Parts: sequence; C-alpha cells; structure tokens
Amino acid sequence: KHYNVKGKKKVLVPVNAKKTINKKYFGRKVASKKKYVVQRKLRKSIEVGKVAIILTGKHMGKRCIITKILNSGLLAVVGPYEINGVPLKRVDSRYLVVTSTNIFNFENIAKLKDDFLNYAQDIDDDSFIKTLEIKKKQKKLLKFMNNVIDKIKEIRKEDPKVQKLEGIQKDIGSLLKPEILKNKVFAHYLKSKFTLRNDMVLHKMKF
Amino acid sequence: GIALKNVGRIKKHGRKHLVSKNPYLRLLVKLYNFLARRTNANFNKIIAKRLIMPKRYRPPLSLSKLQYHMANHPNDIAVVVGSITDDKRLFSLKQLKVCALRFTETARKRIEDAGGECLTFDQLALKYPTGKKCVLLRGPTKARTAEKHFGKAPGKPKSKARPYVRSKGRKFEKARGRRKSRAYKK
Amino acid sequence: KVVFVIRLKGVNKLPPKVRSVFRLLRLLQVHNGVFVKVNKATKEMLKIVEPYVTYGYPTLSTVRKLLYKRGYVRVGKVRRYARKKIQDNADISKHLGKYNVHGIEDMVYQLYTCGPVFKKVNNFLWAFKLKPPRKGFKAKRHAFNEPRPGDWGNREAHINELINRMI
Amino acid sequence: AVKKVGKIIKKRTKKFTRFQSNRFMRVKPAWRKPRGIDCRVRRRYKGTNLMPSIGYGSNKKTKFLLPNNKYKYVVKNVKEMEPLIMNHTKYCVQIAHNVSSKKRKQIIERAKQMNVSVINAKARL
RNA sequence: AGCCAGAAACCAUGCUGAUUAAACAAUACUAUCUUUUUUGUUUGCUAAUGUAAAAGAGAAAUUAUAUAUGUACCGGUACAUA
RNA sequence: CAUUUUUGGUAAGCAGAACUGGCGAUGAGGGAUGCUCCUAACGCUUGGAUAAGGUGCCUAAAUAUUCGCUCAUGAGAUCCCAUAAAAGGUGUUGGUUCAUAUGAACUAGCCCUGAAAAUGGAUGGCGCUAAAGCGGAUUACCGAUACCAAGCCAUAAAAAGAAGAAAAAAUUUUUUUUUAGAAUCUUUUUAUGAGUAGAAAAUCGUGGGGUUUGUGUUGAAGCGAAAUACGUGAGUUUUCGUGGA
RNA sequence: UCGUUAAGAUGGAACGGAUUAAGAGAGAAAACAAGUAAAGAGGGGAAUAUUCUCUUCUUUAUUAAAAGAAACAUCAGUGAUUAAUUUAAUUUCAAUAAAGCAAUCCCCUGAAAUUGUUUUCACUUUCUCCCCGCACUAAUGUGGGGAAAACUGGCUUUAUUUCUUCAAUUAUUUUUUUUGCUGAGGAAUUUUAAAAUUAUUUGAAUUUUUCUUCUUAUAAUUUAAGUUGUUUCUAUACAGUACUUUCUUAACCCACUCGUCUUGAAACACGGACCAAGGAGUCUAGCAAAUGUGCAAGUGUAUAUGAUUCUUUAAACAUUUUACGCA
Repeated sequence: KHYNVKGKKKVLVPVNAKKTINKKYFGRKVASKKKYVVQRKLRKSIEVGKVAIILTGKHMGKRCIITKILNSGLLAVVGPYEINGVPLKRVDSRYLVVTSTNIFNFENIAKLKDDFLNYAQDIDDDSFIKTLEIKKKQKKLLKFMNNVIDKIKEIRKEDPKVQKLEGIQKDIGSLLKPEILKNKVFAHYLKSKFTLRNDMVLHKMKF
Repeated sequence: GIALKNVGRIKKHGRKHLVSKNPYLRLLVKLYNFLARRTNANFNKIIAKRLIMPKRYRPPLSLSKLQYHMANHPNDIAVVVGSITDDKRLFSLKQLKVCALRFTETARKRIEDAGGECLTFDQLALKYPTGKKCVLLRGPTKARTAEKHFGKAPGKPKSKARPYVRSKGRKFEKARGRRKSRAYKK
Repeated sequence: KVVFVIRLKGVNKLPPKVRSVFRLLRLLQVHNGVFVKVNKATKEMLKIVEPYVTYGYPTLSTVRKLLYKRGYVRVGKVRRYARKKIQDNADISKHLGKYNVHGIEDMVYQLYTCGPVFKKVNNFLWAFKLKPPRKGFKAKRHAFNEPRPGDWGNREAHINELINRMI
Repeated sequence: AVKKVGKIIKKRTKKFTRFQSNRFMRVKPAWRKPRGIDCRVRRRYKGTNLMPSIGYGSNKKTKFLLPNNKYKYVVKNVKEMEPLIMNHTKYCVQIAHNVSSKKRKQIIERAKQMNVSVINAKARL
C-alpha cells in the first residue's frame, strides 16, 4: 500500500503506537496521530549479490556477503562461517560498506542463485530478536572468571531460534564453500580483512 | 533593532480594575463585566467602565435635575452611576423610576412617598438586561470646587482660576497685581 | 508601476526627515521589505531615503515566491493587528472579502501588475522581514551606480536576483 | 550552559555573585545590584560578573518543580498532612527542621501509609 | 649589471662578567647493583601511574633555478640519466 | 564632540555660533591601542546567513585568482588618526605636442632628493620585494549582543471563558494513572525587551502588635560547615555538627 | 588574625568571567521492577471474645512494567550542499558530407569621394615556388625582394545532428545527490471542516493522459491536524571507580581599584590597612492634590456631660423636638 503525492510513491507500513502522555485536562492519551510509517529504502547498490565490509563490531573489516533484506530495514549477511568465520549476522546499512563486487558474477556460482535465495527465504527478522527468558537466565547467573564466559555461551547455544538460524547458516556454508574456494584469489580476498593504509585517500577513491 | 512608539508597547490610560476593597462593589463589577463580555450592548460596557471610576468622577445628583432630564419621556427608567442627593428647592416630584448607586435617606423617603421606584444595580440588571428603555445619566462633574483652581494659571491674562488664600477679606491678595490702581491688573 | 524597496541601514544616526519618511514608507527594522505604488509622490519620498534603500521591479516569479514563503498578514482588530503567517485562506477571505480579491493567488495578481485593490492589500500584509543575502552585499557604503562595488538606490530589474539570494 | 534534564530545563547555574566579593572580605557574597557612576558591572563590560535579569527565569509550566517531579511541602505536624493525601502524586513532604525525633518518626510513618514521598527521610536517627 | 681602494665611525681580536645559558663538557674517586622473568600499580605515610600526543606516526644523495646528475677519458670534453 | 555652514584669532586638543546627529546616561562587533570614528543600539538560549571589516604568521579566512605599477646605502602599507612643502631628478613608467628613428619640448604615475632631536623603539609586532607593497578587477571565504527560523522568560496588548471519561496494564472481567472553573484567575495568541539623573509598581527581609495554628529538653533560638534543595533575584528551605532554652 | 596536619598550586602581582577537564568529596527524594506466593514480626478497621477484611516492616523467589540516555530509521520545520531540468526570449554556434563560389580576395574590417546610398584600393594563407643575402636565424631555418595556390580561411547551395555541436544570459518551470540543526504541543465537541492520497463510483472537459483534469457518491488513510518507531544500554542495579552534584586545580578566550565629584577616571584626581557591631529624608504643626471611606444641603459631636463604664478601660459606649468650625 502507498501514497503517491507529487509522483514520489513512498510506500506505507503498519506501525504501532506505544508512547502515552497525561493529556491536557482529564485522562491520558496515546501520543501518535498516525498509524502508517513510510518504508525505509536503501543505498542504490545494495542488493543480494554484493560483498560488503563490516565496519563496527568485533568482526570489523571482515568481508561478508549480503543475504536477505529482512522487511524492516535491517539486512542479513554471511561471510560463510566454514570459509571465513563470519556468522549469520543481522546488521544495518550505515554500519556496513557495500562494495561493487558481486558473488553471482562468478559463473560457477551464478548457477546457484535460486538455491541461495530459498535458504535465505526461510530466515526472517523475527528469528534474530532475542528472547527475554533467555536473557533473564543469563543475568541470573551473574550474582570463576572462565565459568562466566562458558555459561553465557552455553545459554546462547541452547536457544531454539539460534539453533534454527545456525542450521540455515551451516546449510548456506555447505552450499557455497567449494565453489567460492576454487577461485583461489577470490577466496583469499574474502578471507582477508579490509584495511586503510597510508597510501589510501578515502574521499578521493571511487571506493 | 526596530523603531516604534514606546518600543511597541501600547499605552492605555485610566483605570485597569477597581481600587475599592468593598465586597458589594467587587460583586457588582464582576456582574457587569460578565454582562459586558457576553452581550454586545454598549450599555453594559459603559456601566461597567463608569462603575469602576474613582470617587471624584461620579458626582452626587440632585432629584430636581433628574426630574428635568426625565421630563420628556416619563414612562422610562433613569440609571445614574452615582449617589442621588435630595433638594429643598424641588417642590414636588412626578413618580420617577431610578437606579442609583446610593440613595440619601430623605430622597428615598420622598421618591417612595411620591410612588416612585428605587432600584439597586443588581435589581436593574435582573429586570432590564440591555438597558432596554433606560436612560443613562450623570451629574455636574466639572462643577466640583477644586477644579476652579485648575486651568490657565491664576493671574495670567483673563483666566478665571480661583487663587488660594488664607481668607477673602480686603488685606489678602487684592492690591498689587489685581487692579489698575496698584501695578498691573488681573 | 510597482517597486519592491529593501532597507539597508541601522536605526542609529539617521536624519530626522529620513526617519519620518521611513516611518511612512513602512520600513523600520533594518532588512525590512515592502511593495510601494509608483507615482510621483511615492518616488520623491523614495528619493529622500535613497542612499539608505535598494529598490527595483519584481517580476512575477519573485512576487509569487516571496508572498508564499515569507508573507505574514495582519490578523486582529483595527490598529492592534498581531502578526500571523498566511498559511490558509480563511484569514484573507475575511479582510478582502468585501473587496472581492480574496485568495492568496488573487493577492499575487493584485500586487504584480497594480490592480485596483492595491492600498488595502499592501497595507494588510505585514512588512517583509528578510534574511541576509547568501553571497553577501558588496558595499552599503556606496550606490549601485557608483562604478565601484556598491549597492544603494535603483537596481531596476536586478532586484529579483538579489531577492532570490536573500529569500 | 543550559542544564536540561527531561521535562526540566533550567537555563542558568552558578549562583550570581556580588561584585568585588572575590577581593575584599567585607563585601558579602549574596547578590546586590551595583549602582555606581561607572563600574564595569552595571555598565555590562565584557566577561565580568554577568548581571541577573528576569528573562533567565524557569518555564511557567514547570516553575517550582523539584527533580522529585513533585512540589515541596514543609510539614511540622500530622494534622497539616490532612490535605496532601489528595495530591500524593504531585507534592512531596519535607519534615520541618525544628521537629523533634519522636514526632518526626510519627510524621514519617503517616506519610508512608498515605503513599507520599518524604525527602529528608533519614533525619535525626 | 659587474667590480676596487678607502675614516677616531661599525664588528671582531683583545680584555671583564658569565645561578647574565633556571646552560654545558671532560676527568678522579665513591654510594648492594645490574639483567631477565613473574604478578601488580581498581602514626602523615611505610606496595605502586604518568603522558601536548601510537594505531603502518615508512622514506640520509647532492647541486642548480635562463638546466642538473652520474659515468668514461683529460674544471674541460664525450656519452648516458631526472 | 563629529560632518557640513561658520565669526574672532598667526594658529591652537583655543575662543564663539548655525543645522543635524551623537556623546553624556550605552554596552556589543570593527577601527592594534582610544568617551565621541565606522557598524550596530543589548531579555535568556539553539541553529542559520551576514555587516562593518578582513583573509602570510601572531589571528578566524586565500601564501586566492587576474592585469598593471613599484628597489628605496633611513621603501611603502588601513576613514577619523596620529605630519610634511616649495623646488629639483639623463630613476623607471606611460602619455601629449613638435621637428627631420633619433633630437627637441612639455605632462603625470610610482620612486628618489629636499627630510634635523633628545629613555630604546615602533606599518599593532614578527616580517614582507614573482609582496603579505601600491592601483585596480575577479571570486570564494571568515567575521557581531545586528538579521532570519525555533525554543524559553517577563512586559504590553489582544482573543476568550462563571461539566464529561481518556488511556494503559492484567487475566470479556479485575487493577493502575489522571478527571481543571482560584476573574489582579485560567487557557491561548502576537508584538516587544538599552539605560545615569528621575518616577512608579511588584516583591523580599528585621524589632514589636492584634488575629489565627503551631515547633520545644527523644533539645528551641543562636552559631559552623554544607545541601542532586527551590527561587531570575533579594532570599527561602533543609542535612550534619555545635548549643542548652 | 594566627597555629597543626593533609591536599593542591608555584617563570615580574592575586583572585575573577564565559566553557569544558582532571581530581577530591557528597548523595538516591526521578535517576528500574507494581503485584503474586511462601513465613516471620507488627499494627488497624468492620461484622455478630472470634470470624471477616485493610495494611507497614522483615525476609526467601517470582513475573511485571515504565524511565532516561544511546543508535539508526520515518516525518515535519528550518537550513547547507551537487547534480540537474521546460517552453519561450535574446544578432549565439559548431561540425557532418556531397556540391559549388571569389583572389589581397572573402564573413568581417580598414583608408578615401545636410543623411541615405553606391564606388575606388586596403586587408588570406602557406609544411608551395622563384631571385638576391647563399646558412646570412633567437628559430629544424632565415633577412630582403618577387611570384603561386585556395590545401587553409571566408562565403553560397543541398541534405544531416549520438562524428561533433546544441552555448551564454535572462524568462518561466520542474526535479535531484548527499546531508546539519530543531520537535513547543497534547485538541470534554474549529486535531474538526476542508485539503492531499488510495481503492472503488458518475458525468463532463482537454494539454489525451500508467502522477489527465475537474466534479458525483462511498470507504479508508497523511503529504492534513508542531515526532514517532524499533533495538540496545543504565540493569536483573541499590550506590561503585558508573551516575548526580559541590568543591579543586587546570587549560582556551576574555578581563584595569571600588566609591566619587566630574564635559571627560584604570588614572600622575580625591576617600578606602583589616574586621565586627553601631551609623543618615524623620516627627509635629498648618496647607494641597491624589485616592480610599461614611454621611449628604449639610457635615464634624467641641469643650463637656451621662452611664451598675471603671484588670484591660488612659477605650468603648451614650448626648430631651438655633453652641462653634467649614460648607
């Protein structure tokens, strides 16, 4: 569903209302006057086939391949775990640098696109959202040092949503590993971290 | 910056609310302000404005004067935003209908005896909402004795201002500077 | 026929006649703009304040843009106006209903080529409070016609280019 | 600078200082308006004892409200707490400095029952 | 444009000071002392922390400027080289 | 006191006037520095874009672009404003007029000479010559308590006013929040905000009094140190310590 | 004013202002967790000494939830940016590839015989040729003197514009790339009505349309009708090194002794070593206006009398049917 004012064609999503305020005289009221929020949209080059740099977290500067835009403006990404150790991660556009390089411009891999899409198709935004009960169990351990790290990983490992996601991640890896690997230079490139040496001029380069 | 007369703050003049601390008078200004604000009638606003006025401005009114004013329409009700005072010059009175702030004791007795009607402002409001068939009156205002010392200064040509004196006999302010004989005349 | 006049100069140190003319002209605060009906009388008054004002001829696009984007209008009771940004028609459909020139477009039409209902419509708008120019002036010190950098007086056509920078 | 917290903006902190109280002992620290034929401070010289003035004032819909989010009320007797049951969500009691410990305890206890905040809670125990 | 001789003047030389440089070198002799590893620096005292500058903080010809540099012969000549 | 008009006086930061603006009583930005010059007049803030003025470094912006001129063995460099003339120059640069690609004569730009003073020494300083000099033109930029947008405050005016359920949480039924009508008052709107001499209003505090309803020996007043305290502010409030009515 | 200890500072003044910092103290009243259950300790209220019911403190554990701050995203408002765009208008152009035209010729531009207009001769190249100077030049060429041509330039035609052009400036318009800052308010009957947009529905119009217009009806929505959402974190905390905040030094930038008389004071003007307490527009008389208050052609009850008035009370109360003041 959409509104098309001045030819823009913005596209509407049903969004909840959650903030309440004490109102002018008597009771309280919901803040929102609206119900439909405009959909996010993206940087022009972002699509399934691209390899991208992860810029923020612990895995920073790894080169991971984009998978599914997960409806809500958040995307999924994998630099196949069995090649490169990057898991099935959800990440935002503005923490991820998408390159011009596309996985499906390699012709052995270009046959395998639909299958990659089906494996991707099953996972969704709701699979990544952490469950409150699990968090509470984890918190309830806190109140020696090795045990804490071990326990936390054990609790995370137990989770069904993690297990389900992990199964998919392994399946994608299983599909891809030899085919990516065989093109040796490309394999090394994927494995190797992004960097920013004294040679580079960030603004100047056509990244 | 900008340039405006009194830097853009408007200056209204005269009263802003009543000074009087009297509860009854406070009640009356509240009532008439309410009538003024709700109705568009000019009667209500003027009554409200006049009601606020200080003590010198609302004068006492003589009965005789009131009769002279009511004479050409004696069916109707005089309202007077002051006190009405009695008169011994007035021989008789032809049953007037008067709203006033305050009645001198003798006047009320006379008006009542004549078969007339003495209204307080609350009563006037209740009976008549917009001043319908009413006549607003007020007495001699400038005629107060104090004002005769005002205006173009005493002893500046022709001007009729009263001086101020200890007493008005022949040795007090009646020689040099008030006649041809002794220096300049008045 | 019309002339948009922009003031150029501070409150301080102003000759007394010039101050009086400014008050009639209706440009008080220092970057204020107003439309003025060209005549003989208006032009002479304008001549007196000349070294202190730029002015010129609008063109249709300039009027339309200025009226929408920076027009304010006098809302309240007689000589106690209060300043409201135009925003919608019911304001002007009140005051200019009698003169049959209500509608904001209709106000553009009356102003741009001087219509019969000019005095009210000009009066009714609040004076334009303008923002400074993006690439600045050149010199409030001199006339536009002085061959130096300079700005004061008649700029005829070029007033629009200046207005577009400083809208 | 401005000291925002949530719904509470207060514009100014650092309590205004009587000029010259830095460098003479006799000059009292709490404010005074300088008069003076010519003196810096009245004349608003750059960077010197900036004069208070009304426009600094707190917003009129939040004028006196403590970070408690409830108006402070001083209490020296349990009878005086009879109104404030009906405003327990919006006024908070402070127990008056004079009040002796036996009485003070009683006031704290009544307040707790009544579900109203007590700010100087631990006082004199 | 290029130059020269030329004054009790100027600056050295000379001479005085140099905790005027919060300046500095050499040398004689001397007080656990030195190195590596580990853990730590989360009664006035008796364990103990600071950075005006870490994130690849990369780069020894040398000489001109209306020409330079090597190399080979004997600043000259020839040939390369920026 | 400044421009302009102006009388006396050799002149004077001198004496006396005229018109206007200032300054006085007025900050702020610029003029290096300054009572008067320029810009611009000031509630408290946030962002924007400028003026006056700058943009080699001190110093925020250009070692900008573009065409000229200028070497100084005491260059020159910013209104007011912080000196310089008559007279010279086969210095260089343009002109203009004459004569037979040179001799004449003039002319005005920079430059030079004319150009001497006392503590050491002042383009504001360092410095600057393919200028950071002088004369332009071209852009771009930096740059205020001024300007625009927005918030907040007070002031001024204006609109305008003398009775009912809203939401959320639980598990359709229970719970939680609020539920306004004080007229010198409440809601809202828009404009506006310099100040000595001066005037006013609104507050605030001290000794005592009537009236009211309270704190005191499980410690009053006072005092010392304070406090996530409140107020624009005078102040008010409170904690701990002292204190003994 | 001075001592002790501790902490800090320390290059010819000291403090200061505006803004942060690093220390050092303080603190939980907003700065997480209502209830529910288990079982201890208390307190109450009601029903007709014991049933019911409301509670506060403790404990165990056990689910809420909200709140602020982040981060990104969506709007709206205000900006900055870098790309653009419509049909006009204004002496624009330029190739393209086939033809042609004139030779100091041509588009132009020079110099000459109440302003038009025409005519004279003047103006191009050259990597061409010739002659003298024969290498004479700064010159991979040349000084002088002659010719030549139309390659080059200029014009006329005919097609052609993505080979390459299609400008520039106004005019009227229409977008777009990044992006900075802002979010007051909170609508018991103007947070509606209308606008806009969507899916339908009816009739016209005309630029004739996958953003065509209007208007006929119905639903919805936001571009209307001032910011909302998701996820973290603080935190499964109880005050900690986090967080608030005082003080403390710093650091950038600024900043002259107050009072004072004065045209003009930071002054080489005067008064001020320091501190504490005291310390200066009052009271009466008579007059005035202002304003308040009572009465009103009157007004004031004077002196004084009178009272079961006699702590207060040295006040209050009272005044047989033209005293005096002012009016």
